[PDB]
Amino acid sequence: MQIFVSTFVGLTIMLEVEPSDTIENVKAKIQDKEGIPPDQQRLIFAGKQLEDGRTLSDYNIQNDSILRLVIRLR
Amino acid sequence: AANIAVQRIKREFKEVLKSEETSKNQIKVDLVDENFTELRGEIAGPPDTPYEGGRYQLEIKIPETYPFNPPKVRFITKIWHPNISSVTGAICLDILKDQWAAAMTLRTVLLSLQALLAAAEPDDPQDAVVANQYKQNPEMFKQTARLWAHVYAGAPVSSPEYTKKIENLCAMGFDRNAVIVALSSKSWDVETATELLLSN
Repeated sequence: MQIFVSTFVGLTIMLEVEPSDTIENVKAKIQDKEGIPPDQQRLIFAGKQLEDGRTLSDYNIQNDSILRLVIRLR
Repeated sequence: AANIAVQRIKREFKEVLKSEETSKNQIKVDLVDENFTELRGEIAGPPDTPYEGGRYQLEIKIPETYPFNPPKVRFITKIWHPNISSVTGAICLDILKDQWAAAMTLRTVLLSLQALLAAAEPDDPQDAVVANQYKQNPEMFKQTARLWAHVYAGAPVSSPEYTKKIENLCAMGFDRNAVIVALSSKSWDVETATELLLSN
């Protein structure tokens, strides 16, 4: 299972994940691929911000789902 | 949307991400929001061309009838090239009008657009003004394109003559990009470029 993460303004990556992976697992993967620290990272799925504790299934994040990444200015 | 269209765009989007050409920072694709109907593309200028060192953003719209009609593609980044409009970014390339084939891909379009930069076809022109300068005074086209590559696409510094005349006229109150356009399209004739600029 794969998901898409994007700022929509110049960053777009694809990650390999499982439904049991946590929002923290994802931000770690984002940091590994792009070097953005997870404290810098905001992830949003269908308007609702994502909290690091829940899993992808908690938010019903499926295969090929698109996640918006916001990089907070620091 | 037709499942054939969205499945194919998703697969071709992934393919470009994982491509070797992306790994070598030659092409890339981005989402602009949570759909696959509009994409943003990016191509690196081919080496040994005025576009070298520059990067060119591409607006990419995927029609409802994909894959049986080509994507609609336009340069967002301004560029001086005979087969691309210096004003709108419109593209004249056969695979985007009458020579599209269903087996072509996002990847394939992007590398064809890169090849177009290295191999202009001036008797299938998009920009008559650019294409005539291409044919009549090749070295000026090359230096103008390198200049556009530098100011618009992040390429390294271009000919300093052109930078001079752009300075002289920018001092007279004209907008800097209007001067670039004016000077480029009037073949760096400072007179006729100034006469055109006054009608603004």
